[PDB]
Amino acid sequence: ANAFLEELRPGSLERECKEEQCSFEEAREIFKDAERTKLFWISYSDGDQCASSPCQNGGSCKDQLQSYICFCLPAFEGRNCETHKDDQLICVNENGGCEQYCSDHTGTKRSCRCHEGYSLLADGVSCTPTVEYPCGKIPILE
Amino acid sequence: TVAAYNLTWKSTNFKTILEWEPKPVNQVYTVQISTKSGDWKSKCFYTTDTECDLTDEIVKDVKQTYLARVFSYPEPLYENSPEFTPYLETNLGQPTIQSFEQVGTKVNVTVEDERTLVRRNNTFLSLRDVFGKDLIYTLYYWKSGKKTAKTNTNEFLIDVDKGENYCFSVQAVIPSRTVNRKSTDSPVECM
Amino acid sequence: IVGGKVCPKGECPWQVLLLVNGAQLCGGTLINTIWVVSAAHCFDKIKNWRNLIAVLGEHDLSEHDGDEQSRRVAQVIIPSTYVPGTTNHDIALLRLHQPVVLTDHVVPLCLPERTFSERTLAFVRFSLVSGWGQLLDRGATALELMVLNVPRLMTQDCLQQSRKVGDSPNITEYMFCAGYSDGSKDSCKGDSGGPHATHYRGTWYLTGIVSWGQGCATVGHFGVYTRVSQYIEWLQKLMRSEPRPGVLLRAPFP
Ligand SMILES: CCS(=O)(=O)N[C@H](Cc1c[nH]c2ccccc12)C(=O)N[C@@H](CCC(N)=O)C(=O)NCc1ccc(C(=N)N)cc1
Ligand SMILES: *[C@@H]1O[C@H](CO)[C@@H](O)[C@H](O)[C@H]1O
Ligand SMILES: *[C@@H]1O[C@@H](C)[C@@H](O)[C@@H](O)[C@@H]1O
Ligand SMILES: [Ca+2]
Ligand SMILES: [Ca+2]
Ligand SMILES: [Ca+2]
Ligand SMILES: [Ca+2]
Ligand SMILES: [Ca+2]
Ligand SMILES: [Ca+2]
Ligand SMILES: [Ca+2]
Ligand SMILES: [Ca+2]
Ligand SMILES: [Ca+2]
Repeated sequence: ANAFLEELRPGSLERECKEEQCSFEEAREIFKDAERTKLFWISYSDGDQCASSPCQNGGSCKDQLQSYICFCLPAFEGRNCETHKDDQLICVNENGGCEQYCSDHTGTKRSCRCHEGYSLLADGVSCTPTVEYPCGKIPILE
Repeated sequence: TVAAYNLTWKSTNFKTILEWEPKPVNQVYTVQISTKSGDWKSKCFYTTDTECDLTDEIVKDVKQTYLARVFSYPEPLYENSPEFTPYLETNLGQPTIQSFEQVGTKVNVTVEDERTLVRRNNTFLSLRDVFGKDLIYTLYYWKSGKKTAKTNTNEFLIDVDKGENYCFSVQAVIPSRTVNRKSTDSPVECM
Repeated sequence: IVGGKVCPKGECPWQVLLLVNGAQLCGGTLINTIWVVSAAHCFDKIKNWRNLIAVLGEHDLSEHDGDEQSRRVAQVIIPSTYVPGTTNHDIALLRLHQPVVLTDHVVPLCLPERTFSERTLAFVRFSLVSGWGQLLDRGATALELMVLNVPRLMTQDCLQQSRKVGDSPNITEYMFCAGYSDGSKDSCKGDSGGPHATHYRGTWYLTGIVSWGQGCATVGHFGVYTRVSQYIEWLQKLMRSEPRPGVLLRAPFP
């Protein structure tokens, strides 16, 4: 920034761009060279895209040139960590964790089922055989 | 419905997002990703967005080659994406000079070993942890005349004229790479 | 099977051997003690409908052991929409005259529910195909039951990744491709009717039937299998129906 007469003093990166915001011209007077000034200005004037605090659910924002990167907590994902990994318990998603059959239920939670010759265990997801020779199982390997 | 098109990978330091067109109108999407010999896994179920974060999936093995496809809903219409090999294609993020101390006629320039999205034992691995020897850093400095240096670590030890002041800038680089071999230049720092 | 390996005796317990007049005819799949799923085209030229035999617990066609069980096929049900000599709706449900005994070497493959199959099983990359079919296109059949692990493809990819031919049959919604296009691995003619079995979380399911393709293991082409998910309702309703007078029965589809 420029104040009364300060421009009489030689350029200073610290006093002009660090302790204050310096325009391109002020930066140019410090670095002189064209390429040098440009190499400096690209980052100096890019602006911290993490200022908006875009990373949701306790994620961490890492600033980049004209963009950011969100590192999310284990239970989260998505560009801005907006996706709840725990809110994906639907049948199309890995068969809903069900060992055999999956049935969706709007408003509640999906339920699991089993093929004839099997019964749903107490965990509500696994199936165990209720006959000596259930379908789909290979005896000499069981 | 219309099949998605222009499927593109946007990945930096392994944060990997699949984008496509067009802005959905009366149609939703569901994405599937996999390795050539693995099962298809669905992601971003019935989203109206034209993007899908696949980071958690690709960091499981950044050296595998992945293929994704976008289904369109009003077998369903879909479009395959370009293959994506994280290790060979994820852009190197902009570096950050962590510091530099002068010791007589020499200066030690240290480069911050930034973290990536690759998890490991409840932590985030650094660019070094992931690329190991494949990663080097290049320095582009000048006596405040161009000068450059290279290191296989995260630090540069160079000579300097007593009294004079220097400015520094670094880049992350994976020499073996063919595409996205270099990161953008870091912010400029001067002593 | 071209490019596969022997299925260790007992590890393909639902595989069925179909014979006509004591001659090898086709493969098939047991889905319960009384019903067998096979391919409709396996019956295009049958004349002696009373001489159809289904053998379970088979393995080595050159040695007899106690795991073998033979049953007369009392009924062959085919969709009214299937046309002999063609490829669509290539499926058949066979009722055995007497139920087979379930043992360590004779077990049924699971017929899954429709949505489970379409939504989950259809996306399991690999599945097993087996039979005593030709080891090479136009070659001799196998003495020991062979098995092959093949990758499945969505039809759009099959078409795009295949060599367009003059008058090849269309790949309908009642079909799906699986295998390799480099000419190394595939099922073959004598394997027809055999199962395309999918392993999912500890259990094997019936997802396909060896149906057709351009020759066997032909460069630029994949094997085509009947998409069983489309016939789940059709099959279940028929398994609850009363036996008919004659052997051959054409039932409406849907
Ligand atoms: C090319 C003649 S062919 O090789 O016999 N293919 C025809 C289809 C067929 C007929 N015309 C065509 C033109 C271009 C490509 C395919 C075909 C074909 O496959 N016809 C059916 C019988 C049709 C009937 N109802 O009688 C047949 O041979 N099925 C047995 C079979 C099983 C597995 C595979 C395999 N996995 N590989 C191949 C064949
Ligand atoms: C924070 O700033 C970035 C700049 O790109 C913007 O994209 C986010 O939406 C905002 O939260
Ligand atoms: C940044 O990373 C995220 C995942 C959380 O661990 C935050 O606490 C941290 O600041
Ligand atoms: Ca000033
Ligand atoms: Ca000034
Ligand atoms: Ca100035
Ligand atoms: Ca100061
Ligand atoms: Ca000031
Ligand atoms: Ca000026
Ligand atoms: Ca000025
Ligand atoms: Ca920035
Ligand atoms: Ca035998």
